[PDB]
Amino acid sequence: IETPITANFREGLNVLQYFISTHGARKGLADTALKTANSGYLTRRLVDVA
Amino acid sequence: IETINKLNRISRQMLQEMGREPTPEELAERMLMPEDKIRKVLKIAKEPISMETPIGDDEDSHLGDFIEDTTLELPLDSA
Amino acid sequence: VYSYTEKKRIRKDFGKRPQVLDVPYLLSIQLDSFQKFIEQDPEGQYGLEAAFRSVFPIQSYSGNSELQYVSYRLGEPVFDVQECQIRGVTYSAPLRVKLRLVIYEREAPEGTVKDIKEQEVYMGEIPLMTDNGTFVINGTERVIVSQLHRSPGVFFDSDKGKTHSSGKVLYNARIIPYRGSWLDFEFDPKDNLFVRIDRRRKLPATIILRALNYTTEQILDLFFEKVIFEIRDNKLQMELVPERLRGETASFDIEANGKVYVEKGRRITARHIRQLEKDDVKLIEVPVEYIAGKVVAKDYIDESTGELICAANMELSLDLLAKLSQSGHKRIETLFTNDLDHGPYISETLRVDPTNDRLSALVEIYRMMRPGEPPTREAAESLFENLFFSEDRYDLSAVGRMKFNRSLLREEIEGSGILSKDDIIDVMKKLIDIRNGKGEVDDIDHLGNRRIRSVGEMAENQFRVGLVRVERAVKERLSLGDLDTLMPQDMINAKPISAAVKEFFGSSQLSQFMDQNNPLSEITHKRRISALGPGGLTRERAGFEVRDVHPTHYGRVCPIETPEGPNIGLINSLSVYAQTNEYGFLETPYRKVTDGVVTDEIHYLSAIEEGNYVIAQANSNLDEEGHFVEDLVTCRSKGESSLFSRDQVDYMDVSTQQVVSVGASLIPFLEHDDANRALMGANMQRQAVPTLRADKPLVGTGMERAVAVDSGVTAVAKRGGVVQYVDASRIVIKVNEDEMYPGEAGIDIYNLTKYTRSNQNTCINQMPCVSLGEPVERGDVLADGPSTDLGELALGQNMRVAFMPWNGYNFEDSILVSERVVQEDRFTTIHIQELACVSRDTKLGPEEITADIPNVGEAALSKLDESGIVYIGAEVTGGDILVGKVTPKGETQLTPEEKLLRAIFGEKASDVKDSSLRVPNGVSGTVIDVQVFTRDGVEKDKRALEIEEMQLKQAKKDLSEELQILEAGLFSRIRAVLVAGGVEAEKLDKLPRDRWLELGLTDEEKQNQLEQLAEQYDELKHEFEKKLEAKRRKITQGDDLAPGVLKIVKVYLAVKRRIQPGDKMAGRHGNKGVISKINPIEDMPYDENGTPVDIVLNPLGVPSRMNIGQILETHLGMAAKGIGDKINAMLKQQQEVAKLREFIQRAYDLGADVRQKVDLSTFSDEEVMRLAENLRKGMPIATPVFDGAKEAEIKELLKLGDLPTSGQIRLYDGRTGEQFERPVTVGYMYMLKLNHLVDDKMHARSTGSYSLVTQQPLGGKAQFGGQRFGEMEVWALEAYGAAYTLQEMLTVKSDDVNGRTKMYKNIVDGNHQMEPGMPESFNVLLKEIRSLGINIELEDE
RNA sequence: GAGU
Repeated sequence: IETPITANFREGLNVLQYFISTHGARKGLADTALKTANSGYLTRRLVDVA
Repeated sequence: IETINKLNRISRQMLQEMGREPTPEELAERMLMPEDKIRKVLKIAKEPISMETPIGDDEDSHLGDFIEDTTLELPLDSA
Repeated sequence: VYSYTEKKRIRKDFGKRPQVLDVPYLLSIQLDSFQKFIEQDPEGQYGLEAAFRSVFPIQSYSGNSELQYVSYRLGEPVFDVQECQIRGVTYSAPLRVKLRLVIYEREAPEGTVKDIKEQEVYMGEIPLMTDNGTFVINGTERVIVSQLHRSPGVFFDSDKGKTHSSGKVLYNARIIPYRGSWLDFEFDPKDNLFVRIDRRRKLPATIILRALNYTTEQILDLFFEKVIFEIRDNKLQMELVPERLRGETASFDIEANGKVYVEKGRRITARHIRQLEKDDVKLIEVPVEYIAGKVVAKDYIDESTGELICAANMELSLDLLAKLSQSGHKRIETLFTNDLDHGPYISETLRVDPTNDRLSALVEIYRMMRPGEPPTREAAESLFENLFFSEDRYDLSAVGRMKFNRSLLREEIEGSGILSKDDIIDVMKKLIDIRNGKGEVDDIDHLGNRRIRSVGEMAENQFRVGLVRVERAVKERLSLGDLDTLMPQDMINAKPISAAVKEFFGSSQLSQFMDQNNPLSEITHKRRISALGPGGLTRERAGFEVRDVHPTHYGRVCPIETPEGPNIGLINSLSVYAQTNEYGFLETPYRKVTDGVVTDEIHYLSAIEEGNYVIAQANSNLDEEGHFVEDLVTCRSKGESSLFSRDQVDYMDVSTQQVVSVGASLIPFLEHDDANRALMGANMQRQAVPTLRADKPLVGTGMERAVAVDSGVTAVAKRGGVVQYVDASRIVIKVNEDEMYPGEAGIDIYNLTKYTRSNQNTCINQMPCVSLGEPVERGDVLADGPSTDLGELALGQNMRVAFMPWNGYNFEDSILVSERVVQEDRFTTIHIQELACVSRDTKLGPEEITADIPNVGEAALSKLDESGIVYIGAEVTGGDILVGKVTPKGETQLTPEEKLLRAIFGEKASDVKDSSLRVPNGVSGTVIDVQVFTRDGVEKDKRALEIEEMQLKQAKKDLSEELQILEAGLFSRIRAVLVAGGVEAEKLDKLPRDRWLELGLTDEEKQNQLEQLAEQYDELKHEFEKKLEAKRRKITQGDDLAPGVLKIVKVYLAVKRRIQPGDKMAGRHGNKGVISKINPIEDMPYDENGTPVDIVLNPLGVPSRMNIGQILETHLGMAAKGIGDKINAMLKQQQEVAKLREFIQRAYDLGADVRQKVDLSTFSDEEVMRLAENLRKGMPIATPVFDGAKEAEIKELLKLGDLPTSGQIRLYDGRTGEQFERPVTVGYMYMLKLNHLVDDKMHARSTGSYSLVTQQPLGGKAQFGGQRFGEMEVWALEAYGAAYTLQEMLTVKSDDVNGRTKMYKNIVDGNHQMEPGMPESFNVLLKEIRSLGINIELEDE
């Protein structure tokens, strides 16, 4: 996004800014879940070979 | 089998007359059979439910993951 | 001015913008939708109505009989809420429907007066909804979750890149019905349009049009715009419209009129185009060179011989041109295909499709759908017809039709359900528009593209399916049986009705156990919205697409409330002010702004509507009842934010809190907290448990009143008046004549419920708030639910926390806490746990409940009555016997040694197992109550008889009280009536009370009201006396148990569970932790003042987690209590009313920028000192979300608390007396104890029950199960060289019977030798392989 | 509904 968040958590963000950040947040947490099963599976494959 | 058939045909009528359910006594009345016999048939009426039945609403368990063998005298008692 | 409860407790609100719209009823969705299902509205198509008329009236196949539906009546449900909860019944009402059989004649015309028989049949029971918006299913509280799904209509998607090294731009149209098989039109690599019906296989789209009744040339009309080609002499002319050229390099010298216009090769510009247009060109000379390569439209025959030459969609070559002009047709219809705008599409489709007529299209259709079934003509026709044009199979609904019609630019709202062929063609028209570049691609994810299914709409759905099965049975029976003699009630069975309904209610995904940990949990659950369910996605089926955060979610769903893990993205809470529109689409209320000035009008807009207009945020600064303060203002249009000037601005947000859900709205300084921790915060709040002692939160938002209000577990005054009687069980209020009905009596009775069991095993108790003789208003809080203070949400309790590192007791988010917490009994849970004792009947003999228990300590016998029932109020422990039970045994397996001893010592073995009801492991509390349900067959138990007699006299006493309380109201009213126009208080007072029916005064209003109230006595009397009979039909009746079960006893354990180390605690900010150690008061640091600390939280939990709002809460929290400090002091110091008033008001009016101005003045002395007492405990403030208290105003208040503005204080270590070298942040924060109790989390197993097939240890604390040592753990052992440990886990610890028993004995004997056997799992393996006919032998050496 |  072109315009960033100039403010800090000290000031507190508003409607818009906080909303903006949610995208990345949710994306991040969904990654921590669903994108880790790939790595687990990968590892098990390594295990079995070795 | 034929007795079971009677049961369920009558069940419909009785639910509609009462506005609710048929108690064994009331049912037993209309059939002119002994309540004990009715209750027996009600129990025997249960069909095989699967041992492999996913008990887990979340595919956790195939009913089997509950069942314990009471035949086994416990290692406590074997000692 | 304010109500009596607000006058009792104000919370200071730091809100800067004034909330114009009041917070909507939060449970509305549920209430109103369920209402729609049963709503008696004849013309209105809702629930029952809609379902019935859709199939009804059911006309006979033979045609000479018919079944008609008149109207229905809902019986008042036979089982009350309480009663169904008691017996484990589903709470429902009878539906009875008035139906008519009407019979025609054969021979005589169709004379409709042959046989007319009509009556009311019972159509089954309908599960009913509670006052709370909840449902009683098998005697447990369930909620039906709202369901998002993709709306019926048209979806136009692009596969961006997708497949191919090209990355072919390939589009698709998906046709979604409410009910019916699906249509897909998609683009092959070489641009040929393929159809997937029921998205099955890819056929040419043209085949579908063929089936639709279209000729090759008809399709080329409605798709391609023809070009007129004349042949004159040897030369060739086209009828050409000037605009057609448009962007086109010239191949010839184009001689129009006279002059050369287009140079051969020069790209045609707009100049050339307008020039020719104004010249008035019909015909233009062209070379025979141009047409070789074009296409021929119609199938022009050679009239002479009759011979066909150019076909429908054929390529043009030099020689055929000669043949055509030779056949003698003056006018030729070559095709328009330049690419660019109108490309080679329909043309190409027709070529790949070798099929021709309607019939062969229907054949290939049928052969894709049923490959291998012989193409009988009528079967194919019926298939295709029934696929899209069957009324019964295919319904798009107003939903589907409205969205469909909006995408294809139609004014018309409501459609005919079935696929009209215009629609179909329009579809392909718009797809191939987009392929040219005319349409936009739609996003599935648009809120306007996703519909929300509430209660009534879902119920209607599944109910309609019940009616479908009804049609198969009913209509079938309408034809066979002899019509005359047969009556309507014979035909109709309620079974499948109630089955399908109870299917939905019980078995469905959306119907779940309500979370009642606290009122927040319930309220939030009710309005949460899931993307799963029928017509919806599962976990694998959900990619990034719908999970990710859409700009449309603004003011509709909280972007910030969702379960972490695989559920994430799928389930989301409804935002605060948000509701469902007419079509179940999400909408948000917004303020109008007319010509610069901000009006007061609110309009609800859907997502689609929202895209259109330019909206200012709530945060934007507003000139007092005029315009906007800044010239260049902050707003968003068409989904995109930035700067606008005043005049351009159309609308505005009502308040900030509309962005966020209910849960998120409760968090105070969300503004300073990162979203990750925000998410966790909302989640934890949902798991907070009510303690013994409710405390109002120091730092709220203003929403804490609303939340409690809507939760509805609190009891609220529905008229207002004065409290006549106050009981910790009964609150009776005398209404003012204001709200008083001239019909009934004016006394309102609220019976409270104390200590009932929640689904979570938690506490549900009501405390009365107000006092006897208090005057209160409509909507005052009479009695509080569990986690509720005088109006306010009291989720948890607030403690003095000190942010500092301790000697590793606060290590990594771990918590240090004071013994003082237990001293005060804060954070002590009441858990009401339920156990059931079942006396079944085996053929081994019927089990019985008696005090008779072979080889038990008389310690265990002593607490039991003669019935074998635990005494009321006795406190017991895990392992202790509650209810005695005996079961049929059968021994006789005396192995040699046993017989010997039986002979010697005697002890004659009485056959009986120890079925008697044990208490759970490590659990100890008090029996709060006991219940007994005896089946009708066997006779009454001693204990049962006496307790059902207890309940008897209960009903009596309560009912007598009821009658007399309302009678007191009636009688009181008559005296107020008889004294107004007949001055007699001597004569009346001392005459008996029941002798006033005979009375008769002045005749007008006086007399009419008197008769109203007298007939109320007659009614009350006959009402009550049957009201009694009702409980006496219910209590007397033998209780209905499942087959095989003789009797049952429910027992409630009351455990007072004290906080300990390992319990789970958190704040609202996502900061959480386990109790590591409880320190004696002495250990904890203390103030200069001598006040010792309560909790010590690790500061290192702050910075990387990025929730700073908890710091803000801590500071504001100390100052809130600083307020309480000073006030408490002036209360102890008595002093004068005036001075207290001064301090208090100057406190409230602290903010230079505050909205809420509470100028005290007018308040009476009573109310003043009363208020002081309440704020003695520390003044409760309201920072609302985003619109909250700034740091400077907090600093300002810290001066009024006479405490450091930095909020840090120097602390003395209670152990050593040494000060900490620097000051630390101290202050009050609002803490909560979770539903996660270490008590439950403790579990261990040595030996117990094993698994049936594998013979491995079972799972769970429920079976005394062992942990799985998984392949992961295996790997660990393997990394070490630890072979024997591993082997233990594999054999002696699990499936090796001989091995585990032998090793057990070895351990006792002090051997510790292993000696392994063969694990049973491996044998399982062998046998299953041999079942598959695969030989596996283990080879000897 | 927990945590990694």
